[PDB]
Amino acid sequence: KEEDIKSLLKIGGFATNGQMKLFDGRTGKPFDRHVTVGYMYMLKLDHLVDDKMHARSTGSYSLVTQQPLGGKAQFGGQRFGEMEVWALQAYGAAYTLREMLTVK
Amino acid sequence: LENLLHPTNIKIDEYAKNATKFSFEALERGVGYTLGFALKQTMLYSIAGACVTSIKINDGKVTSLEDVIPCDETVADIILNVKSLSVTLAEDVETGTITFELSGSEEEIFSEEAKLSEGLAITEEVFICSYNGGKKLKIEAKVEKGVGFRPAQDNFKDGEFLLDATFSPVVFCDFEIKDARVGRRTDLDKLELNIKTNGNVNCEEALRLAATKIQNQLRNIVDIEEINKG
Amino acid sequence: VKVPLVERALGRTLAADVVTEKGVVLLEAGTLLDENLVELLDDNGIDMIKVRSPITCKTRRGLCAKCYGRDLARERQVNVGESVGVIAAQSIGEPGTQLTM
Amino acid sequence: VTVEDCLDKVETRFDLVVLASMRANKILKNGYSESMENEKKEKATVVALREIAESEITSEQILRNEIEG
Amino acid sequence: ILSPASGQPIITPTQDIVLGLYYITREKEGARGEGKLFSSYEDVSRAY
Amino acid sequence: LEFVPNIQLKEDLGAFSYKVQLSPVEKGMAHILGNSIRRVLLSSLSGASIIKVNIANVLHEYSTLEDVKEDVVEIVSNLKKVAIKLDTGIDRLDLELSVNKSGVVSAGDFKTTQGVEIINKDQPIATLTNQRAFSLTATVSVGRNVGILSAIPTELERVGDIAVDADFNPIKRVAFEVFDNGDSETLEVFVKTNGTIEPLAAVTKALEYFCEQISVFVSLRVP
Ligand SMILES: Nc1nc2c(ncn2[C@@H]2O[C@H](COP(=O)(O)OP(=O)(O)O)[C@@H](OP(=O)(O)OP(=O)(O)O)[C@H]2O)c(=O)[nH]1
Ligand SMILES: [Zn+2]
Repeated sequence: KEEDIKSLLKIGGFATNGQMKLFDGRTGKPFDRHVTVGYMYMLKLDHLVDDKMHARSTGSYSLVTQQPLGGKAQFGGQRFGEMEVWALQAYGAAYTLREMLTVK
Repeated sequence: LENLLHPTNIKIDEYAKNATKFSFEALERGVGYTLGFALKQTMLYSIAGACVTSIKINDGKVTSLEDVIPCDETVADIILNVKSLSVTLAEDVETGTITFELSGSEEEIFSEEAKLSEGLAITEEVFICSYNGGKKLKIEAKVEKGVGFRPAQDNFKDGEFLLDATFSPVVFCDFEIKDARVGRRTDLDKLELNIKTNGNVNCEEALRLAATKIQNQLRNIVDIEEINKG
Repeated sequence: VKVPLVERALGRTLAADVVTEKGVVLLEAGTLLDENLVELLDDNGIDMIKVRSPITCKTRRGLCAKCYGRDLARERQVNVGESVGVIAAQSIGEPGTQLTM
Repeated sequence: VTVEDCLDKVETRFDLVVLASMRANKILKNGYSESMENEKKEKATVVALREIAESEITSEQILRNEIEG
Repeated sequence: ILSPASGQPIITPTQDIVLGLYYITREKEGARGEGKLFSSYEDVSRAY
Repeated sequence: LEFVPNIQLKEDLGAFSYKVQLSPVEKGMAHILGNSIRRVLLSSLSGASIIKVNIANVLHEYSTLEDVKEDVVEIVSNLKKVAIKLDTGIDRLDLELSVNKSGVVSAGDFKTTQGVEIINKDQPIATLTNQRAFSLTATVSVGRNVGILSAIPTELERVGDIAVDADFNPIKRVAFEVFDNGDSETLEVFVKTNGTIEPLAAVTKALEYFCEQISVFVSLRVP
């Protein structure tokens, strides 16, 4: 219960609250209002950004459709969504839409 | 000992009569914040200055700002105008007294008008109020010279409106930190300083004077003379 | 009221002129409503007005700029060559997910 | 850019874009890219927008340029 | 700046930026320096 | 009305705890001095630590020696915590350790070459289950922390050479406080260090670095 934790904090000699006075490092001036400090044990999930960069400029094309491969398995590249085409139509940027579909 | 880099770049631009901007580049990472905060504090409160502290309009006759006076400006506006006045105090005189008693009719009031104690120089022609040529009115200004900033516990204590004394020529620092690239390492910080002054002293000279005081203090524990050589 | 008439009619042109109960016409026909103009309708307390609409639009397989009136995204009359239908279809669809029942 | 300054001279936000594109193409075909000025200055497409903002070029004059080429 | 569906701006602050402004704007019945008069914003900033 | 500050190493306490205090301050310049001292010591201090270790019989960090409870990666981790004190002119030096003990290897086991000083005698590099011959070479050079992104990996010439990261800065914690005696103030700073560098000398070095940085402002010139 909370009371047992408060007794443990008293044994530690800390005040009966999580928040404590802190001082900003750059100016060394204490912030108005005490700030709670906890261990907050944390873990790192298996989602590294090293493999997610997926930078591609020129890649091999699908034999049947002559189109770029996807998923980053070889050179990857980002597929253009149909909904994105609707947003381009709303913008009225026909030159961007026409160039992306044919030359790209 | 890779040798700490020096900024090696100084840019100075003046966009205002008393306002100037100083730009520094090539600083070490985190150097700009430490240098900027200390410089701002020293310039704002580390400089000795003389400023008006107590204003009395009618021998304590005027108790509140609400009280009407025979002029286009209310008592609070007149006090704001008087506080803006900048006074230089002679070393011999530790105090300055300014008298604004006027018997003139519908006459514009200016810093030239009003008799002052010896060792007081107005240094400006700022306008104060427009006279209505009505009943006799009086103005009393008290000038003191102090270092640092002094707060006033009571705005009005007896017959004089108490005001805090800035006691510094510099009015604004507003230092900022921006990223810079000196090569492969781009973590180096860039510092820009904007300074506004009453015009008693030039902003650049005032900044140099503020920097000198910090250097002077460490002279006992450090050799200032060797640092200058380079 | 739930919706004010001025808020509903805001940004919308008026198909016909509005005649006050006093008999003095307040707004001419084919005039785009504006926030400054919107104040008069409440001040004159006119609860009913007639405004142009896409259904009423007479152009064949097209929408005139006046029938749409204010674009409502740039606070200006809709410019020609803008696809109103695509924006209208997307705006109704996006809000639907947040609403459940 | 905000395109807001360009909009005062041009109307609809589409005619301005088309005029800017034509002006940029003409400047690129003018041999402007000697390579001694590109590094010190911004790209031509922004330059056409800057000229429209000054209004010195004139939208009507740009149409006359197409006939010359 | 404004939403295509509605005139209301979509660039408004959403979380903490609003909270800090709300905290600063709040007033206290009793505080140090209460009733003080400042001629300009720079003077108030120097006082802070 | 002139006040000049002085440095006193007083109230020394703890295994490595010191509270340098200055009796004289400018009555308001004390806080700025404390902030500058705290910031400069943490990121400006330079310390010398091992950057390269070569085992007698290893081809890579992920290998297990015969009759050794500790792993090669674990041995590298023990090596990193080791604290070293170096001469001003040494700059860089190489340390040779060879032991035939059947007990637990230790940092003190390192050969007592001139200049090299090992503060952590207690810390043990490795433990040997059975009697065996263990030898390794560690390269020591003066260095400072320039941040993780701006770090050179360091070239390795020998096949057995293993790269080891080193924390050059020796100041674990910095604390400052201000007391006003009336018309003057006294600055109290608490400094915690590995004990490689004397606290008063470190404080003087930090103040010197701050003065060198502020030197350009008074000049208001590029040089
Ligand atoms: N921080 C900030 N800056 C803004 C904002 N809006 C405009 N600016 C700055 O104003 C400048 C205006 O750029 P232009 O595009 O030429 O003028 P425009 O906005 O009127 O079209 C920009 O300079 P620039 O060429 O982009 O670089 P710089 O000149 O600012 O260094 C930009 O940095 C804003 O919301 N926040
Ligand atoms: Zn129509």
